[PDB]
Amino acid sequence: NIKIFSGSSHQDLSQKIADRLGLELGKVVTKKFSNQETCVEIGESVRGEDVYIVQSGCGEINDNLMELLIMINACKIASASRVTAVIPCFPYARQDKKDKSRAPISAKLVANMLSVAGADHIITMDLHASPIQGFFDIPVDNLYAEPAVLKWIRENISEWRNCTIVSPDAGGAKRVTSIADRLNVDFALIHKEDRMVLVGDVKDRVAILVDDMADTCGTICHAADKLLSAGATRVYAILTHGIFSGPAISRINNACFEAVVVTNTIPQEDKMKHCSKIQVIDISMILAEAIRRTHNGESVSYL
Amino acid sequence: NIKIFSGSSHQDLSQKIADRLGLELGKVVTKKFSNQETCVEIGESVRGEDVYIVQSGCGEINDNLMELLIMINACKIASASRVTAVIPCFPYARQDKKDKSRAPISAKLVANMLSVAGADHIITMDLHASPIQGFFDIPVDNLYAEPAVLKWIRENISEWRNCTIVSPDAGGAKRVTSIADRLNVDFALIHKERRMVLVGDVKDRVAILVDDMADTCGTICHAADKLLSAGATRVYAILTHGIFSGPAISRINNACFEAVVVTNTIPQEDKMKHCSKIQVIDISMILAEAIRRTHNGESVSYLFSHVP
Amino acid sequence: NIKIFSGSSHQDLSQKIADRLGLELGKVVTKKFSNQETCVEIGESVRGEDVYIVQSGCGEINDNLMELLIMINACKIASASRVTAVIPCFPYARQDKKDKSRAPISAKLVANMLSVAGADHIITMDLHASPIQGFFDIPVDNLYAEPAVLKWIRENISEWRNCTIVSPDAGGAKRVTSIADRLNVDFALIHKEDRMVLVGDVKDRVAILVDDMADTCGTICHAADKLLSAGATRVYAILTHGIFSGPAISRINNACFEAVVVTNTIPQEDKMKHCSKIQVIDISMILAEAIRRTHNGESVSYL
Amino acid sequence: NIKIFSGSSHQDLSQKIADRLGLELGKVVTKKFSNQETCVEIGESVRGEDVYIVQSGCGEINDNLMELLIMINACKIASASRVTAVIPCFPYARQDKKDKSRAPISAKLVANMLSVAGADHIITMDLHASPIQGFFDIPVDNLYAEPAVLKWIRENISEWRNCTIVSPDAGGAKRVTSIADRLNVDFALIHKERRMVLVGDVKDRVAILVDDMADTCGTICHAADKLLSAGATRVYAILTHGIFSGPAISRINNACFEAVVVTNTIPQEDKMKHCSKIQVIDISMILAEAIRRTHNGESVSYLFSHVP
Amino acid sequence: NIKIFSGSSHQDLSQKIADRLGLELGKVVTKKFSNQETCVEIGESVRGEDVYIVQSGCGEINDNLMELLIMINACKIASASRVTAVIPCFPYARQDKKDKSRAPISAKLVANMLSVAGADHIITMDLHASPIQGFFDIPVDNLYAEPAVLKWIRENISEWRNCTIVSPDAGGAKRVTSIADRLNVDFALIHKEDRMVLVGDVKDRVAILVDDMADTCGTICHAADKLLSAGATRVYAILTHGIFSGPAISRINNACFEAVVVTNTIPQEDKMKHCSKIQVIDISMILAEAIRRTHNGESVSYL
Amino acid sequence: NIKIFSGSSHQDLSQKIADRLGLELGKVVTKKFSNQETCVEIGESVRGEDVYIVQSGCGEINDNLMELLIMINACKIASASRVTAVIPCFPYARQDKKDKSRAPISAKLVANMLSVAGADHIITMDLHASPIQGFFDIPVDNLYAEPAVLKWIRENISEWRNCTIVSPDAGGAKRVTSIADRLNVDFALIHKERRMVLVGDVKDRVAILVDDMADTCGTICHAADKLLSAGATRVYAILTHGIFSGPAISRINNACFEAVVVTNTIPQEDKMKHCSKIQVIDISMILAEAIRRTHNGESVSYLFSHVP
Repeated sequence: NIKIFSGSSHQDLSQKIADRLGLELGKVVTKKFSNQETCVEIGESVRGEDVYIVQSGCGEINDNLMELLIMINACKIASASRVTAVIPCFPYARQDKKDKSRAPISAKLVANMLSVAGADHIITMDLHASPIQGFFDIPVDNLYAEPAVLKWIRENISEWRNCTIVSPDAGGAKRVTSIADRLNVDFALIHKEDRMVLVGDVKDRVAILVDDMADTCGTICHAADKLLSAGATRVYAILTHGIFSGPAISRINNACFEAVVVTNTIPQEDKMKHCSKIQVIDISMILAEAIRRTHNGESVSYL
Repeated sequence: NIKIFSGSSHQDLSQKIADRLGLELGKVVTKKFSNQETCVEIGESVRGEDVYIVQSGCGEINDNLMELLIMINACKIASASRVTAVIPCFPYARQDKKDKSRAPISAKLVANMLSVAGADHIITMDLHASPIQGFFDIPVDNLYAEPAVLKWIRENISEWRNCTIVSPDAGGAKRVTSIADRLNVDFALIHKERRMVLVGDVKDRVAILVDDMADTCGTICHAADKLLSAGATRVYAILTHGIFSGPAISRINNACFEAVVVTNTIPQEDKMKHCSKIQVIDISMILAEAIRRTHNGESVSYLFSHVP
Repeated sequence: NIKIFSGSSHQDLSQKIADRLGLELGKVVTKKFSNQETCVEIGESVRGEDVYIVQSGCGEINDNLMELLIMINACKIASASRVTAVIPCFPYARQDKKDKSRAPISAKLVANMLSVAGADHIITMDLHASPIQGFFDIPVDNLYAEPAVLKWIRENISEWRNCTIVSPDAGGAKRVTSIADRLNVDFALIHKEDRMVLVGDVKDRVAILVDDMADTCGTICHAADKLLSAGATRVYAILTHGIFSGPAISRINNACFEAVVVTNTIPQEDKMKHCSKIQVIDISMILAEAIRRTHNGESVSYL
Repeated sequence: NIKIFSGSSHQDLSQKIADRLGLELGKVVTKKFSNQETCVEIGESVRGEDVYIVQSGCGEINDNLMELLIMINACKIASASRVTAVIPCFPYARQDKKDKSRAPISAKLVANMLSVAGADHIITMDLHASPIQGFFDIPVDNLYAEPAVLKWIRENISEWRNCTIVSPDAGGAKRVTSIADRLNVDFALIHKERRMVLVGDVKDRVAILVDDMADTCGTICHAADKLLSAGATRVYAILTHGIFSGPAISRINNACFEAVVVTNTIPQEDKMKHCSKIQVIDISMILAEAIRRTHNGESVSYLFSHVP
Repeated sequence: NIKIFSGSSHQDLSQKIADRLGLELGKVVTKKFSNQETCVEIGESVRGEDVYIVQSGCGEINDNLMELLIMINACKIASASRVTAVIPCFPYARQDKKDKSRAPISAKLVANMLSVAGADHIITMDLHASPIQGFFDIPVDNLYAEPAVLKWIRENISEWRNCTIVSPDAGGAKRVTSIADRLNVDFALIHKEDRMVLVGDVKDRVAILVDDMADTCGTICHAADKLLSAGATRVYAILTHGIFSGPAISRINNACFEAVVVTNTIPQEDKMKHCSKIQVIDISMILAEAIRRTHNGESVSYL
Repeated sequence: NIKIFSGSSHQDLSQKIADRLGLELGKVVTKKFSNQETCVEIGESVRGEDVYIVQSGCGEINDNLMELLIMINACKIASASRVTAVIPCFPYARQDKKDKSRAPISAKLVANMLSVAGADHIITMDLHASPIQGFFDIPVDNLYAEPAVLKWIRENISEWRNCTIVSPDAGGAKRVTSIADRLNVDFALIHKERRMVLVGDVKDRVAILVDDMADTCGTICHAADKLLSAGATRVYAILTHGIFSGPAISRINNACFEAVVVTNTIPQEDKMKHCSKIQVIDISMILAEAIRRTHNGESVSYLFSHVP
């Protein structure tokens, strides 16, 4: 009854999920015309089946979006019983408000686009902001990296019991306080004035920069510099969604971090090779467990 | 062309907005069925008219929301050209994410209800979480009370050049930082773990608590003690939406605030008889300016930093 | 597979339904913030389940509506397989037309609101007017009190075989003729001119005022006075939905009725104590039987 | 700005309405594919124009409805500003509730079909059941023929001050009572059990049967006998929509009516050649006034008691 | 679980389908009021059932459309689990574009109408043009007469291996080339200038006019005349959907055709009697097989 | 009232259209997040304005489509009166039917995406398959490049009175026949079986290949050889949309075309540096005329046979 397809050139998260549920990825012919046009063909019957599509991540976010949507549509009009988008890293997630601008709410657009394409259900992990669940009318099961992040800090940072979790921006206070509370450590927060400012006890104690995602690393790199000026013993970088394009990769190595943790929502294989301090948290079991429980009607709230 | 209406019998902000535009409020025949059903009649044509309905700060949120929905419908099926719901204090705004609970996202529900009732446009002020514009498909104008607040601090607080803007929770950091920056001053941040912890310098500085709303004032009072504990000279509380239900008035009067400042999105006339500390920023002109501009197609974003 | 929640402070109709199907009401935490805001939390997994919500009836119709809608939404975005609103007394049912006014069609609003909230199906009893089924695009199963009303008249009114069923208004002719036809008795009808008018043989015969609902009782009380002036032996009052607020309760006792029948669509417990002539028809078996048959795909048309 | 069109070839009411507004009917190229498919062409731009399409009383309801739907679509995808379907006699109106049967609510279906075809507005007259405005989300103007009827009774019936307004069924009580009250006279009510039973005094009074429509006239003729049986001096029948299909003309001519009065929502030109009793109230001005007002944004509710 | 209703006076295709699946057509009371108004009543419970409606074809296309839609709606609001429209001959299919006119896209209207009425799925055969699948948001399973047409040409036309398949219009090139390719024969095409023009080798070889549908036959009759002037040995006429109204019937007999093949998407029984050269391809097994496989979640792509 | 915007940085057709209407392009602040996310800002009010957004021929179709969608949304939630997406070359148009495959109908998907993003209207040119207007519910204006093509043939080809209009495939017959008829000349038809087969006379005639687009030019080059094989004097290729990706420029330069003619729906400035054969029909005036007319409510269908 259950069927899993991968949505890209990228099949390393998708294949990991299918193995854990004892399945083979669905047979799909995906091609790109010389004029950049995406061609997708479901090479099997998905009729009456419970279909799951895991998004790709070749670095290009529009191509990945379009193939995601094309696949959901291809499956819907082929009488799939239910289509879920399994999108650990929600595209355009930053654009969830106008921000004192004539700016799009692109997160709401993408939700409208996922809905109109045919999606009946969304599985995602650690949304930038949580109200993006409210952009959909369909059920959204948003998973948390929180348990997986906490487990790493406890098992890798030795001097954690008296460390400090730090937000790289103003709009990250909620997330770092929560991480701090569970570990009974202190928290701090950075705000770029541009001169950077720090608020919270960081002197002679392990500092861990936890954030949802870093693109150019420009913010998180200067965040490490500041923390070291403020006298933190050592510094870390936890980034659930690791986009890491352009100057980021090199910026991290010239940076002082003892370790830079990520989750394989975006494949670090080619970049782990160009940076040794990086470590990946496997989020496939969490995604596989959330697919089985969704298909069986079992509680995902435990996860 | 323009036509303003009010909800229930709490017609003060509506009248204030109506006054500033040189208009009368439109006639509504509205009593409640002893059954608790609301009956509305629109006592005049709205055919091809640019209608504005102002949500009433009476005090029963489900009654108010229902009446606002009923009036939006009445005008839409009476062939109004456009119905704009002017909702200074957006109901159920605090319920905008499931929050690792199995809860409804009530903000989205109210957004869907407003939409199907026939609403074409939204005018609102300082959404608890701004991302609520994303809960609609029709355009939303989210007005900032920030400018009006900054103007109040500059003239009512002498030590404003050296004060500290404080967030009572961790979800108000993006709000306190931007205010501190426009005044070019320090910011602080209180986080209640469940004890309050403060991060940022407030020693020998006036501290100004900034929030979107105050409801039982439990948090804002324990934050006043905390700030004065940490070396704050004096504590101000500034709220956009002042609900002050339950023990809040008892919370405010015994609290060590110099002053508690609220806009008149929720009426404060009675609450100032029982509480001297409460001062009111008049927002009616910002709302009036927003309606005028929406009608003439002129820039509403001009209000986002500039008090009319 | 089947799950039943109650929608209010009111759990006397809801618990009766759950007992009859051998169930416990679902665990739900409902709270009202000091600023009258409703907070609802489904304290269990409703995923893959066939969910039924029975509306509350603490006298307040907006609060009951909002919690009804909040619960349907809470269940829908928590991947409930199907949500039904079990609303014996359809809110705002009177407002099903403009009536030569710039008035809302609030019954259509409420239907739009129930739909947009997530409802897939509606169970209701004796709608004010029947076209309210046509306000929805989802299936509506409207049950009839008619069999339960007829059974009472036969088993309680001794001199029924030659009685007269009377409509308190002009727009009730259809309902009273039907009740009269099934019992092979005569019918009559009242119309307020305000001076009241009567049409139909009522002299020296049992009179039974049958209506869908009475709020202030103002109409139905003066209807009893008129019938007694026109010389009816004794007078009754059948009101499926008993709202009975404000002056109504006292108006009924100073009224001449031998009995005032209702159905427990709205709880009379506290008011039966303040009026002895009242009798309640239990509509729980009809609602419970209509839930089981809806869940099993069995015919409800028999009911 | 205004642009009126007609359906099929039954272009009399359309022309009458067009005449009263000083307009020509818009060019439509419309023949039927021998296959029974309808082909419509709009022989002119409607771009940014306020379009009105009048449903034709030709006589084949599914053909008429389809053509009305096709024309609404053509205008909408030709960038009309607004398309209003003017449907004097609303099709499938008698199917508005399931009725303890497993039947479709056809009224709602026609309402959904009109809506998705692209209709922005509805102008109609005396809906069999009024609650059909509730079957739409777009605004509906339900016109009353009542005023025109009352004016007809006052001048054509001398005994009107002492007559009795009769409902032929039990679903027409809310219609006969309101008419009786405006004339300040008695009302009666016939109920066919399945025999007719009459309640209310009609002795030595002119009796006036009032209905929304007449179709085979079975009911209205057995009601005429019944009334004269009960002591009625003479019987009139007044209908808003006069369909008169099947044996109705044979029913009318042998029936003891003094006169059978119908509006021209359904054409009566041929039916008066074969039946002398039939008199026509012209409704074209009420419809013309309704279109004019809808265009200028003036009060249409003025027509609800006042004949233009 | 499966239920089949016929949508008209016409029950010869519908009954053939039900027999092949071992079923009886659903009990339905359909009536037409003296004012041409359609009355339909589902004389049984369709609750929780997988419902299929096969359209009628009494020659009238609006009456058939309205009863089709009325039945889909009647079933949807009676809690049918799934409603499919089985419409071998898609109504208004010609009107799929404006054609340099202010013309309706009536095919899109009808799709909107089928959707809004309640349909969840469409089964159809050899659409005029294929993008009509794209007019729906629901799944559309469009079947092909191609295999059934090819089988007839091979088994009835003796000299086929060197014949020529001819399009009666310009917008039929795609269809005839495909038929020609599968049989390894040549193709030709006619275009009315009105003087007719021919392009493609037709001399002294069997000619077969293949088209989707002919109404007045005006085009296809003159197409036969031209082909005979151009010197084709014998001429045929393959028309999947045989509408054949007005002058068509007589035009075919005065025409020179050796045979005129059709499919019983539109009943030829009364007209086969008025023309002997006509032969019908039975499309009931294809429709019955497509219903069973849709209901069981099996592949229809094989068909 | 009118306001034109462009996509990405390919602002040539937008400027050309803007020039012909005596307007500047509206300010857009648009860089791409190194993450490949597009960020758009509308650097001016669009409140109550008739907005037009021109899809950019930059070359990355999913980026272009996304940016077009993002800009449509930005304008809609900034209370524009109307947003019209001007899409000369409609993306994913070749995917309009499943084609006995289990494929998406991408045309409909793009149509749904444009619709929910907030589009009120579509202006496009020569849809690969025209039936794409049927994929929308909002009005679509499908412009013909046909007139501009016919004008090009009449003046650039001397032998046009005796030429042959050729379809490179079998899906272009309804396009080549109508063109041949307006010039009153012969038509031909190439069908690649998978070898090309030609039907129709081309002996000692100039042959003109007519298509909706050219992409790798595989087909159009093998059709040129085929035509010259069959006795064609010389071969022209005329395309509305000239994409020329992959080996097309190598395909064109070695091919026996006299000339390859394209409209400027997709920019050709660079492609003419590398290929002399390529000539450009300017379509900007047809698009400018179409926008002007859409704004003033004047007939756009006038463009369907007549070059402005």
